[PDB]
Amino acid sequence: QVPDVFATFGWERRLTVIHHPGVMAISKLLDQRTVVKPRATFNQELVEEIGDYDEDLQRKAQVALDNGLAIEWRVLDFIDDELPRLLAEKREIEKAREQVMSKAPGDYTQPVFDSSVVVPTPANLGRNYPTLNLPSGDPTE
Amino acid sequence: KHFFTDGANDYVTGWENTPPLKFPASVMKPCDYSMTKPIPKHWKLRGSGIHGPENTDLMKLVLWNRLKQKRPQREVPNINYLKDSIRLELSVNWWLMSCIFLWGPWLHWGQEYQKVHEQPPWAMKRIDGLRGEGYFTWFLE
Amino acid sequence: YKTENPLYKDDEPFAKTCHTFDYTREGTEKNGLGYYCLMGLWASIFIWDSLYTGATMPTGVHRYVWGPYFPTAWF
Amino acid sequence: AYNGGYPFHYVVQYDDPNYDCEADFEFEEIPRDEFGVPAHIPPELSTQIRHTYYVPPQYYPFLKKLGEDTPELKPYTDKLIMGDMTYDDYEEMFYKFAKPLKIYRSRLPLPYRTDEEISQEKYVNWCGRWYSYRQRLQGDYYSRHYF
Amino acid sequence: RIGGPPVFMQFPPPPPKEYLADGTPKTYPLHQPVFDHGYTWEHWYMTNAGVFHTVYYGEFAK
Amino acid sequence: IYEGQTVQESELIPQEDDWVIEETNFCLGRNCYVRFREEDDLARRALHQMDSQLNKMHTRLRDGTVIPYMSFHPDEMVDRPAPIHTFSEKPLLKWTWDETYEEAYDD
Amino acid sequence: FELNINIINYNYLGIIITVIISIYIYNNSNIISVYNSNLLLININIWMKYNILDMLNLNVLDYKILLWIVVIIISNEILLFVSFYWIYYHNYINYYHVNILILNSYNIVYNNIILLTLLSTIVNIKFYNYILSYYKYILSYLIYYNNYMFNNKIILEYKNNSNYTNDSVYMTSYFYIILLHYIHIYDSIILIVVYNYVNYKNINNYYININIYYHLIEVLYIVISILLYL
Amino acid sequence: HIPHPVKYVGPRRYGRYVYGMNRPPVLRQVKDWIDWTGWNSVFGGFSFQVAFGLMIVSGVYLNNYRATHTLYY
Amino acid sequence: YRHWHRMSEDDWALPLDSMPEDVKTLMATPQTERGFVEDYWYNRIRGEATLLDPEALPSKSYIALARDMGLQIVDEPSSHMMGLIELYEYLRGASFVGPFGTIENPVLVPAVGQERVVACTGGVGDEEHFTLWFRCREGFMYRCGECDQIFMLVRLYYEDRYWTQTLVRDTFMSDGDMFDLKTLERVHKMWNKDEMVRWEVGYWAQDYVLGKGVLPGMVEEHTRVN
Ligand SMILES: CCCCCCCCCCCCCCCCCC(=O)OC[C@H](COP(=O)([O-])OCC(O)COP(=O)([O-])OC[C@@H](COC(=O)CCCCCCCCCCCCCCCCC)OC(=O)CCCCCCCCCCCCCCCCC)OC(=O)CCCCCCCCCCCCCCCCC
Ligand SMILES: CCCCCCCCCCCCCCCCCC(=O)OC[C@H](COP(=O)([O-])OCC(O)COP(=O)([O-])OC[C@@H](COC(=O)CCCCCCCCCCCCCCCCC)OC(=O)CCCCCCCCCCCCCCCCC)OC(=O)CCCCCCCCCCCCCCCCC
Ligand SMILES: CCCCCCCCCCCCCCCCCC(=O)OC[C@H](COP(=O)([O-])OCC(O)COP(=O)([O-])OC[C@@H](COC(=O)CCCCCCCCCCCCCCCCC)OC(=O)CCCCCCCCCCCCCCCCC)OC(=O)CCCCCCCCCCCCCCCCC
Ligand SMILES: CCCCCCCC/C=C/CCCCCCCC(=O)OC[C@H](COP(=O)(O)OCCN)OC(=O)CCCCCCC/C=C/CCCCCCCC
Ligand SMILES: CCCCCCCC/C=C/CCCCCCCC(=O)OC[C@H](COP(=O)(O)OCCN)OC(=O)CCCCCCC/C=C/CCCCCCCC
Ligand SMILES: CCCCCCCC/C=C/CCCCCCCC(=O)OC[C@H](COP(=O)(O)OCCN)OC(=O)CCCCCCC/C=C/CCCCCCCC
Ligand SMILES: CCCCCCCCCCCCCCCC(=O)OC[C@H](COP(=O)(O)O)OC(=O)CCCCCCCCCCCCCCC
Ligand SMILES: [Zn+2]
Repeated sequence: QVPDVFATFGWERRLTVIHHPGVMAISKLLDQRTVVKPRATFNQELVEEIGDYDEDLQRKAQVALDNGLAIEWRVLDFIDDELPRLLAEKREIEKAREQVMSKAPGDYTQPVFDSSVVVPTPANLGRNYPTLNLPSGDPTE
Repeated sequence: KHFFTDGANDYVTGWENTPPLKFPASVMKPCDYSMTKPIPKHWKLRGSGIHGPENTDLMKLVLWNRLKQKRPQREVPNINYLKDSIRLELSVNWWLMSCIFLWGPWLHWGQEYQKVHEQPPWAMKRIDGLRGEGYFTWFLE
Repeated sequence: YKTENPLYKDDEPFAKTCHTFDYTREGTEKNGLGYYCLMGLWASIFIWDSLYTGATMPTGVHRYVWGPYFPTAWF
Repeated sequence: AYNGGYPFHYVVQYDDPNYDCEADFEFEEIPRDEFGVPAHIPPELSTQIRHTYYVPPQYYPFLKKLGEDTPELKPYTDKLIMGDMTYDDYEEMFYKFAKPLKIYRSRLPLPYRTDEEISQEKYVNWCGRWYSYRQRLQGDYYSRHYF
Repeated sequence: RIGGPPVFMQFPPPPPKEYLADGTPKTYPLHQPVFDHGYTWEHWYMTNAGVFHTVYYGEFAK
Repeated sequence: IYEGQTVQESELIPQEDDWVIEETNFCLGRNCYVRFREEDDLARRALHQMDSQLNKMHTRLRDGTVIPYMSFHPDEMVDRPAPIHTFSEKPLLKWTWDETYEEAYDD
Repeated sequence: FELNINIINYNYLGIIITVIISIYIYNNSNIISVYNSNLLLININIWMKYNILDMLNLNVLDYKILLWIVVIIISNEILLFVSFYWIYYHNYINYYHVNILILNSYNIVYNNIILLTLLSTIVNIKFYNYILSYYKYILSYLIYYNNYMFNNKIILEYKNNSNYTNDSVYMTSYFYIILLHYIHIYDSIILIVVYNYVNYKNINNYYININIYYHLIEVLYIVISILLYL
Repeated sequence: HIPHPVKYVGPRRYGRYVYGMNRPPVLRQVKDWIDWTGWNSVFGGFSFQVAFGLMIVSGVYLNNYRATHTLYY
Repeated sequence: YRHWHRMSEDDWALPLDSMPEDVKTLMATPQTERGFVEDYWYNRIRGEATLLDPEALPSKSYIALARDMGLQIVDEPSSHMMGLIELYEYLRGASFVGPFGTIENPVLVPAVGQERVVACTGGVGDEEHFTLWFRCREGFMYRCGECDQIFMLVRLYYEDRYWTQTLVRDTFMSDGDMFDLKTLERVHKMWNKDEMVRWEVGYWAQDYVLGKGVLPGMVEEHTRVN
């Protein structure tokens, strides 16, 4: 049985509605921007258009497309180094999805997978990526 | 558009009378209960019956109009909208071009002709002995 | 997957409700042929008045192949 | 469809942790969007790219439980588990399960009226109808007389 | 809006009543004089009191 | 044009043969200038004035319902004399229509 | 809950401003008038401060109320010019055959039209940036340069004109119509000197007001140019 | 307002600028730009000056040349 | 509602600088004793502590889950009060149109005070008459003298207070088991390690529990120039 809950929005001017408690839990979970992360999936046509604005991203985006990776943009800037982990991450996520989906109803046991390669997770919280927004070339050449 | 209108060009609050067409009717629909079938006599009025947030569609309209104000990315309009937004700006710019490249040349030509022939090239020459340039806009004579 | 560039998408339609906005039958969206005919007439009158100054003072001698009550005479 | 497509509020991210858009007057940093798209990728291109929410796999058992307890919610939870839920899919889920508040007339205290008075309701309605009947007829009578 | 000007507030109780030393209640200025003269007529007029009611308004000579 | 409410014949049939139109007096009473007490100070005279408002009066019918003081315009709805702040709560103009929605009912 | 409107109970600028107006009548020296005008400018600024502080009420109708007020003001400005055009054209039958030199139709009209068109383009770019939540520093200084040239040209024209206000009703109407336009150009300087970027953006009545007002001044000059120069 | 599609039918992207290589002729580029930003602004902006210029300069023939050759006295 | 202005930044979330510095007492304060800012952070700290512990969510009941996030379970009493609040708020800047009022179903006129001005416009079509204004006072079943429409005043009153969202929560929500600071620490170490802080509210909250400026980088975080 799922009880109904009051959901309120706004700080000084507050609007209240009835909502699903599970939906609200998902809503607040997706607000944890550091934990739940949006990831980008490319297609060949879009990758080509990227080159019109950033040649380096086009090459890195092509690598992600060729491996069918859903990748965060910040990670994409380091896809040259992160590729072996990203491929391992892709397999582990797929394994977890298969196990949970295939489990019988009422079976809420955690999936068995290698969390050390999945980011962000408690086992691996990610790397401190340095900013790449610095120039390397000499204007007079 | 420049001018603010509560009904259509309401950029101060962003209120919209109807939800986006993207949502399925099941998720959200315009607030229209004009077609409601007759109420059975054995049904009893529990709520006020007053038009307001007790109706599901109006509640969802109010909720969406507040929660739409934060979005991850821009909702890109089509080029027709973008043209209309700066219609006056673009047209004034072309008017400036017309003044420089159309009006200027023939106005300069008329003054040079006037120097030699005492009257603009688009005017009948006088025989009455009066001196001076005379009229400029011939069709208003 | 396949996508459409938002810049070249079509305008969204007005919602169909009890209160539906409809400009389709108004004929106010753009200037029509009648407007451009008025412009053509204005150019013609402007040119004509300058070219033929005596048009406003026409001749009074009347000569009709089939008399004055024949249609071609009237025009 | 409001404010020309510009949201009133949106998230901006910076690569340098110590960056301040108000203190610094440098010209190399490029701000990112909520999904992480760098600013020099125009929205008409980035909006076409499909972004999906990825939750840590430890949340899958919980998302499964939500779907089973509420079957109407299952298709949205499945999309989230499979990494196929975009922002639009989340919005559809959010507004689909929003319900309006209920007012119960049975809980309203009533103005005090004695039992004897409550039995005279039909009589008072009867008097009101006769007043209207008399009113409407008199209008015709007076209109004829004075005009 | 939380913290905004309330749409309704109850009146605070009136200040304490004042009595003279002997106990007589203190009176305050009142511009409703009792004119002195021998006339005692009382005129009454049926007055509109809305759309469905009237009031019998009386004017007293005093 | 307005010509009163429409009436059906069945609505005029009485439930008793002795029914006649109720003779309730709609004259609110005898009034004059509001007469204050010399003992009342400024605050208590204000209370006195607030208790003499004709627009707060009504006539109770035989079924317990009351027909209040009514006016064509809202100028007669504020306290007399007009207070500094009149319509703290927005007056409601009640419109009627035949539209209804299912959420309001329960089976 | 809260009241729909946060009432304003007391105000004292009205007395000060009204007294400042009276000082103009009761002056015994034109120097007092100059300093009195500064007081009027100061107190009007305070009134504008109150309007900005009213934003704290978060009232949706405040923007609409001020916008429609400006529309009414714009109409009054148009009708004021209409009266001058009315005055000019009433004596039309007495023009063009009196021994006075009317203005040339080649030099003044063209450069002024070009100059004022640039002013419109600058303001249009300001509006576009305001739409895009963006700013360009140089734009304001282009307006000042534009206004500097306009002042320099008009000053020379009046000084070098060989006919005077008392020569004919034609000359009076020419000078007066041109001055009335200048005063409205100067009023634009008064407004534009404070242009800045405010982070509450499209709920700021100043931006829409400036765009409307600058457009009005420029269109009025087109009517003036057709009436007098062409 | 009548909803209607975007009439622009020219190329949507020329590709990344690489020292101005593999780009259309200049005149074609000007035509594409006006198509992209709308011909309605061009016609509206130029309409007033074209009308005034034609009327004034037409007098060279209508008012000056014709009058000299057409004066019955 | 249409008469509200744009959402503020605070309408979405509050800045961490508004977090009470005495977190230990904040998590022990009863709900009736928590202010708006204190209540906001109590729910966010406790709500995010449960949501950021995936392994425990599936075994947690909806009642417990709703309590942790600070969401109120709906019941007929609370639903009734909230519904009338929203109706009152909506009518502040919206028209008042509904079914014709009768003795069985009087027109409901919400009010905070004992009185509210109302107008009767009769029925639909020909039955509509000119506006008849009257003062709707509590405790009387009002009957329009022209159309015989029945009106009644509904007061949003409760125990010397008028109905508000916070009042409804305090009256009906019941505080559960006292929040355990061990859960805060346990979740803190889960998502915050070796200079990576993916659970920042807990990082600040844990720092306040340990005093202030104990965890790495928090002294630099709390030092301000103006
Ligand atoms: C021959 C060559 C030479 C030619 C020279 C020409 C000289 C012209 C001089 C003009 C001077 C400048 C004036 C305008 C300055 C601002 C320009 C500007 O910003 O334009 C772009 C901009 C475009 O707006 P947008 O929203 O981006 O539109 C996008 C699209 O265009 C699409 O927009 P949309 O169609 O979707 O609609 C949205 C927009 C559309 O509106 C506009 O865009 C307006 C554009 C107007 C441009 C000017 C054209 C000329 C107008 C002539 C009007 C004549 C009136 C009748 C006179 C009768 C005389 C006997 O609506 C608004 O903005 C609403 C504005 C408020 C209107 C208030 C009107 C009040 C008066 C009503 C009539 C009163 C009389 C009633 C009589 C009957 C009684 C029973 O315009 C505005 O936003 C301006 C609005 C604010 C200023 C309004 C001023 C109103 C003055 C009323 C005077 C009433 C006097 C009545 C008594 C008179 C007799 C005694
Ligand atoms: C065998 C013998 C053979 C003989 C052969 C002879 C051959 C003869 C050939 C004759 C040819 C005649 C052709 C006639 C047919 C014409 C068909 C046609 O196309 O008509 C339509 C055509 C264009 O109309 P349309 O189709 O509606 O326009 C389309 C638009 O795109 C509509 O789109 P939209 O509405 O979106 O347009 C943009 C609109 C969008 O609107 C908005 O964005 C919304 C806001 C609008 C309201 C704006 C409020 C104010 C704005 C403030 C900003 C101002 C900035 C400037 C400030 C200046 C400061 C100084 O915004 C604007 O347009 C306005 C803003 C732009 C700047 C405005 C500048 C000021 C304008 C007012 C003053 C004008 C006078 C200036 C005078 C000079 C300076 C003093 O009309 C004309 O061109 C007029 C007809 C002219 C006929 C002249 C006839 C006489 C001359 C004959 C010459 C040849 C004779 C030679 C001798 C021959 C002897 C034999
Ligand atoms: C080998 C060198 C050859 C040089 C050839 C000459 C080139 C001179 C170009 C001058 C263009 C001035 C345009 C003024 C309008 C406002 C421009 C603007 O928006 O600036 C924004 C710009 C940055 O604004 P922002 O807000 O930071 O950024 C806004 C945007 O986001 C970002 O803005 P943005 O970056 O997109 O800005 C684009 C552009 C937008 O404007 C344009 O692109 C317009 C271009 C128009 C070309 C005009 C050429 C005039 C030449 C006439 C010569 C006639 C000779 C006659 C001989 C007669 C013989 C008998 O603005 C500029 O680039 C403005 C000029 C920047 C220079 C600032 C440093 C001081 C002046 C240095 C002058 C050096 C001259 C060297 C000459 C050497 C010759 C061998 O503003 C400034 O830099 C600050 C104010 C200063 C700018 C104006 C400086 C005027 C200098 C005039 C020099 C020519 C004098 C000729 C006298 C002839 C007497 C007979
Ligand atoms: C194989 C076929 C090739 C055909 C090539 C055809 C080439 C035709 C070139 C025509 C050039 C005409 C130039 C006219 C410039 C006049 C400039 C002028 O008068 O400047 C002065 C004036 C300001 O002077 P004031 O003293 O202030 O007086 C007026 C206000 N009081 O300034 C202006 O007019 C500025 C505007 C400049 C206009 C420039 C026009 C250029 C036209 C080029 C046309 C090219 C056509 C090419 C066709 C190619 C076909 C294959
Ligand atoms: C003699 C002819 C006339 C000249 C003499 C002086 C006349 C003075 C009359 C001035 C009338 C002013 C009416 C203003 C109405 C519109 C107000 C308005 O919208 O202001 C707000 C608007 C936007 O504010 P927000 O906070 O974003 O939003 C507001 C709330 N939503 O702000 C502004 O308009 C900013 C204005 C800044 C410039 C102020 C300059 C004041 C100039 C006064 C001139 C006095 C000169 C006196 C000379 C006397 C001797 C000749
Ligand atoms: C196509 C674009 C242009 C459209 C122009 C529209 C013009 C509209 C005019 C409206 C007012 C009409 C008034 C009736 C016409 C009277 C004309 C007339 O008699 O003129 C002479 C007469 C003087 O003669 P007497 O007094 O007998 O002796 C004088 C001896 N010194 O003059 C007048 O009285 C006329 C003065 C009024 C006309 C000028 C001012 C009013 C017009 C303002 C126009 C404003 C801009 C356009 C607004 C409309 C825009 C859509
Ligand atoms: C207050 C003062 C205002 C200023 C003064 C205005 C006065 C005039 C105002 C008129 C209305 C202006 C707007 C018109 C809009 C328009 O064009 O409107 C265009 C409409 C057609 O509409 P659509 O094409 O949009 O459907 O045209 C018409 O309805 C009439 C004009 C068409 C041509 C008429 C032909 C006339 C014939 C005359 C005889 C010629 C003889 C030739 C012999 C060889
Ligand atoms: Zn009634």
